[PDB]
Amino acid sequence: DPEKLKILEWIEGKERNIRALLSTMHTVLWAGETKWKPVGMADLVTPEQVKKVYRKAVLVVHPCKATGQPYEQYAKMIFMELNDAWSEFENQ
Amino acid sequence: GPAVGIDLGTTYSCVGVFQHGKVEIIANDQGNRTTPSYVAFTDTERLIGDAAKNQVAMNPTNTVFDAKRLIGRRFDDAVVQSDMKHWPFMVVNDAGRPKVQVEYKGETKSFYPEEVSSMVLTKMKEIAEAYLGKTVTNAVVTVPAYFNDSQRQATKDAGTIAGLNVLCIINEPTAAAIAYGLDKKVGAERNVLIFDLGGGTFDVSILTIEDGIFEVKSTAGDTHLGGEDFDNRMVNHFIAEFKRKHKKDISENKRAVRRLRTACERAKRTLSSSTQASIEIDSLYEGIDFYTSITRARFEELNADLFRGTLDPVEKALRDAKLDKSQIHDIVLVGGSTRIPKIQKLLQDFFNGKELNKSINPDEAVAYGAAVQAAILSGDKSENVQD
Ligand SMILES: Nc1ncnc2c1ncn2[C@@H]1O[C@H](COP(=O)(O)OP(=O)(O)O)[C@@H](O)[C@H]1O
Ligand SMILES: [Mg+2]
Ligand code: NA
Ligand code: NA
Repeated sequence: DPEKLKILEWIEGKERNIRALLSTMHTVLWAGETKWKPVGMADLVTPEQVKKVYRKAVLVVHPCKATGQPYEQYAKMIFMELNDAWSEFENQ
Repeated sequence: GPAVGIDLGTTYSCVGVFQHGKVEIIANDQGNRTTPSYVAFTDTERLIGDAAKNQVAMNPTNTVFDAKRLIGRRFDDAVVQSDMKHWPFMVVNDAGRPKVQVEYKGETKSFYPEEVSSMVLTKMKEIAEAYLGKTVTNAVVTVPAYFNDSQRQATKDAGTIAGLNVLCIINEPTAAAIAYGLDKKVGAERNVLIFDLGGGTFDVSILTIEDGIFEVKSTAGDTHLGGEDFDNRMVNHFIAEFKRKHKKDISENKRAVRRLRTACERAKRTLSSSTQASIEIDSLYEGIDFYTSITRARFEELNADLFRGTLDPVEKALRDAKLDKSQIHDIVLVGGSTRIPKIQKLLQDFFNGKELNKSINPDEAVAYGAAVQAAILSGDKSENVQD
């Protein structure tokens, strides 16, 4: 489906760069998502900034909240990529 | 440090952890992989789990169980008013909310249902911490599929009071499906039936799973049918036996009846793997030692109606889900009582010889799935997809 394809292409294109993912997550969220505000790279410079924004993001796409919602599959895909990107970021 | 999965059960609770690529169901310090959902208050201490259940006969009015029947309910609820008659402990009304009232350290004390359940969760937390050698904060906790928002929020609150961060409240039948990796399948949707016969309740749930997304299609069962009822059928049998042998009636001695029930539950468990079981009780009533035997055949007979009756909620669930029995892809056994061979035979015959999913200890399956889910939600189970 087009929403799934959109997320797959986002995931491939950003190369598990956590800042690239967070700075563009607004482009892959479902219609009806109203909590997330687009974050610019200026707010993603320091490790402290990245952690704060990552934590906000996982709350939006959390699978527990998403359970039973039309967008559930897509939240799960985004959540798992963010987690992988965060773990890679921590390894640096 | 890992997140844990906790099955907070009506009669027993169970904790697992996914670590090093495998789920461990964690044994308590008495060697038991499940722990009674019992809290006892005494002159000197608060006891939880095995130690609490073990002294019930000596301290019945200050030993609390069945908190899950009160959780998230109003005092004036029909369910609460009905259930209160069966309990030896006091339940009182506090501004519309039910509280258990007990004697503790020579003092009258009362606790909300979520406070009692927090004590059970605290014990399960400690069980996991002993095993892990580190503190446990994050958990997935399970509830019945039919629980409403009030009951779910009260269960979460129990977690918070136990010093846990509850990652998610998920459904018991869904947890069992997750344990078996049923949500990892792809392609056409699949219908799964969960047959869950526990210590106090019987739940039948039909789930449809497609691409790891669950839908609870129907639920059926009996909130007042479980292992305790099978114990009771044995108890009455042996009360008759004792009266005939000794010209004494133990029925009105509450301690003797409880001591006998404990012995019956143990024999029942033995009868799931052996065809006979022996009972030995020192000084059961007025100085008389009670020794006897019972066969698997006799146990099955004593419970014949209750066992075959489990098939009716199965039929009801199937029609509510609008499915034929030939349309069910997987059948999962959950709950300690599904270890009973006669139960397993009855269900398999119903499904015309189809194989049952029982490789995971049925009393551990819910905790097992919760543990998997807790790892996923913590970022500690990457790859494959999301189960
Ligand atoms: N091997 C066994 N054979 C028969 N009954 C058992 C066996 N093991 C446990 N049980 C029964 O299972 C019931 C507890 O079920 P369980 O699923 O562990 O808890 P809960 O119903 O609280 O979730 C008790 O009645 C117990 O006696
Ligand atoms: Mg159970
Ligand atoms: Na249980
Ligand atoms: Na049950």
